[PDB]
Amino acid sequence: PKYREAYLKECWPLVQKALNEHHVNATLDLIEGSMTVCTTKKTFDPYIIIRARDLIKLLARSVSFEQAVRILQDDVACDIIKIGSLVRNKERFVKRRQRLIGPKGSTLKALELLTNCYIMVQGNTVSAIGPFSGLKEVRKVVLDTMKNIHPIYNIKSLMIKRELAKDSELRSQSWERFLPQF
Amino acid sequence: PLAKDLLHPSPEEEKRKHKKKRLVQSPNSYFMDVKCPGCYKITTVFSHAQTVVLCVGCSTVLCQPTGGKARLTEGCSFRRKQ
Amino acid sequence: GRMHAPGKGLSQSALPYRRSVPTWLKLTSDDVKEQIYKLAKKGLTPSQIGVILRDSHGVAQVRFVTGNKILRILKSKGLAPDLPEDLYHLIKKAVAVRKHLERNRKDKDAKFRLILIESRIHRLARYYKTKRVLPPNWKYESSTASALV
Amino acid sequence: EDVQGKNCLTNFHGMDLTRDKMCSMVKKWQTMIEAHVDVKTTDGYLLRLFCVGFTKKRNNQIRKTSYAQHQQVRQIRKKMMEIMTREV
Amino acid sequence: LRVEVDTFMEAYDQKIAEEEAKAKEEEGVPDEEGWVKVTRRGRRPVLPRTEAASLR
Amino acid sequence: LAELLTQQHGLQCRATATHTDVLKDGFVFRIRVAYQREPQILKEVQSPEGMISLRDTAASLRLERDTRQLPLLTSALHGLQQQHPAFSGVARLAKR
Amino acid sequence: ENVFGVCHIFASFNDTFVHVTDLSGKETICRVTGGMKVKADRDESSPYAAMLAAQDVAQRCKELGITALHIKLRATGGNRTKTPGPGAQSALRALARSGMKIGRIEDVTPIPSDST
RNA sequence: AUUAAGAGGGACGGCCGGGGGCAUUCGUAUUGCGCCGCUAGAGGUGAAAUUCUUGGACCGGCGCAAGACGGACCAGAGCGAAAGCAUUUGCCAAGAAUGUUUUCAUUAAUCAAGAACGAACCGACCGGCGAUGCGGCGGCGUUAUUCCCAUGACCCGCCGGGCAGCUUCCG
Ligand SMILES: [Mg+2]
Ligand SMILES: [Mg+2]
Ligand SMILES: [Mg+2]
Ligand SMILES: [Mg+2]
Ligand SMILES: [Mg+2]
Ligand SMILES: [Mg+2]
Ligand SMILES: [Zn+2]
Repeated sequence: PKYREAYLKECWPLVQKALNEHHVNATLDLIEGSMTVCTTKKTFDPYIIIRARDLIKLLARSVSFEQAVRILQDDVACDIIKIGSLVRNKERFVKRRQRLIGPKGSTLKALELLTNCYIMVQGNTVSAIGPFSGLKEVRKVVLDTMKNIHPIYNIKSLMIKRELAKDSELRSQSWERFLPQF
Repeated sequence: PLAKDLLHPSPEEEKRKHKKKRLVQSPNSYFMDVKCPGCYKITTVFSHAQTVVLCVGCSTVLCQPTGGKARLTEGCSFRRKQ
Repeated sequence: GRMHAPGKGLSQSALPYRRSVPTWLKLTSDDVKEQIYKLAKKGLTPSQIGVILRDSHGVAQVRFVTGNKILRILKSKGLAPDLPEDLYHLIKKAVAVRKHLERNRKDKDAKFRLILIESRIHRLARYYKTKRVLPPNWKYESSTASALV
Repeated sequence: EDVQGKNCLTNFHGMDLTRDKMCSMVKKWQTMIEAHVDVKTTDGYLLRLFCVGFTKKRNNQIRKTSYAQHQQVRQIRKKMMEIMTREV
Repeated sequence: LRVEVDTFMEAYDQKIAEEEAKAKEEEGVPDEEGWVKVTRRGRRPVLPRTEAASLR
Repeated sequence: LAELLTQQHGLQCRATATHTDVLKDGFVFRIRVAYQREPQILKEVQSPEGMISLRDTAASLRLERDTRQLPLLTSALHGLQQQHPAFSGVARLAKR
Repeated sequence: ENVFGVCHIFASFNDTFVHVTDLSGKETICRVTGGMKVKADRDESSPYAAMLAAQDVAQRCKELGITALHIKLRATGGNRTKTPGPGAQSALRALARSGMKIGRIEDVTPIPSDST
């Protein structure tokens, strides 16, 4: 978007430095308003361009530079979730989006700590980065809030799932009873 | 606001206002004399015409009605009247 | 302040202060009258007759040149319309909507627009009865309206 | 279409544009016009062609939006159908 | 052949340019008896003087 | 066209004011370059009364035939030979 | 020259599939999943399981003369995630370790346009 | 009786709009079916368990059928009395505003009763500044160009009626 043009301009020298370590080129096209990433002949790792594609997409979603390049490490993955199509009404969409962040950002931060993933809400997309198991949980909970089920249920559900994990016994046994019921 | 005298508006002020909002209403349309090519007979045409104007002598199409001022044909010569 | 539209339009004609005919006008009062008669014999409404005179013959206002309005001139010669022009145009619109509405059962909007047109027809009909233009027995009927116009 | 002893002989079957290139052109502050036609060639081949275009911002333009009205879009669309039809 | 083609093209262009330069001076500028000539070079579109347009 | 053809592919090309003759693989082809609006320009006839009209002309009709009508029939009959291989023999015997 | 193939890598969170076909994609050369190599349901989508899956396919292509591959990375798509699974990286990496030449890579994850 | 209201009604002019009705058409996704290739599993979870599979499940390819839906472009933009309205083309009727030196001449406003339709701080508080959508007027320059179809795109000034902001003034 246009509002992201300004930020990218000063932080472009840094990302080209980061990509040059893996010999992948990038270009910030001001006229077209586009970011383009392409490999070279010096590159030896085929999968880094797929990781390079993810980095430019996160920056277009206003994700900060420090968190954005973090996914270049193999241990970290990423997932962008589009929530605009869920609700036709704009007023309902705004209200439920505000429920997700919660008071003072508490519910967002509580989800961030439990999931051990960095989550940012911007426009009609929510960007999450972290371990693969974590990204699965974020998509389950974030999509659920748009379906008119309160976030506090899933956050409290995640906490109870966490406490049972430390317990070595009854791991095989089902957790349906222990999970809270309406 | 800038001070304006309601009794004596300047000529550029009253030309700029809406025709109904002046001190005295005055339309912005006018009548003109047109001379068609082919025969040099003179025809009087209203500026904001709503119907196609044909020469009496040679029956040539002079103007075409539009949303606002009528558009004249190419090669014609027009004179504002009065 | 349109009756059925919330917006308030201001587009209208603004007559000049001068009521005198221009010097360039080479047509006389008698000459204009026969042009009115010929246009009426062609089958043109008085509103349309004034438009033709304005566009081609430079007749800005028939009332200022001949001293009489167009409709009053036509009545004197005997070319009097059966029904008032505004009333006749309104009845003509109602028939066209009703004819379309018979072939389109689900057109709710045409049903709603038909009510507004009939409301203006009833209001204007009562006013003309007061002015004795119409006899005090004329009624507007949907079946009769087609035969009326 | 035919095999001639370890030589598969092929013919044109269709054409398509890549996903990334298609996504890149579709911008946010412009209007896109699309049309489709069904045209038969001289040798009997019947084709369906899809065309897409985007409005262009002028160099000296100051208005941020470059939007085309509905009738202009249809006029643009009508020309697109005629050109593809006549050229096949 | 090239010289004659160049020479004919070299001769042709100033005549177009001279007409354009003359037309731009004559655009607007009502003459005596106050006649103003309708041209394609104004900002108001005008009806072309062609038979096809007249029939339309 | 003749200058570029002989430089990029080494073909014998002769330039004429109406056509270009090109020798390739023992065959001689005559290349004519046409302009789309040229028949329209030939139809411009300014009338004495003061109106510019469009009327068909023998020169205008001839150019439309050589550049537009003739290629269509040549392409149309070429496809017909594909369905009916015996069309070529009948037509040539008819001319003979 | 190089004999080319098309390699389909479906990478779900539950399981990882590596599948190699010809250029037209109609004739199947070799297909190994994560379940064939590890005898546990926890580790079927684990990166180690995918690495074994890639190694078995890569050596199979060698005896057939196949030297280079085109790659189609695909996620579960649809209403579900559009992120490649954990097995995607290791199986991709192991294919290059065996000496298989890498052509073009492309994501063929089915992306819906109208939400259900 | 006169005028022809910055009262109202009607006609006329070119445009404009996810406004309404009838037909028509295209697009992926998903699901099911048919055939070809391959062979032990596929799915789901926190871990599992219901289920599907050697009469071939899942995956890869080709084609067919069905039900929804109309992204991105999509804006605090537009339209409609409100509820509401988004692929293409053809047809039917309607409407707002603008333009008008056209016509009638007080025909008007608000309203219990009654009728049509109906998802699932405060007050008509004079103004100003920027944009934005439509119509019109005027203009130094660029950019295309008109067999039919078509006469525009951009910049600047100005006039109205709208969707909204930031501000002031009065009770
Ligand atoms: Mg009006
Ligand atoms: Mg009035
Ligand atoms: Mg109208
Ligand atoms: Mg229309
Ligand atoms: Mg419409
Ligand atoms: Mg405008
Ligand atoms: Zn004449």
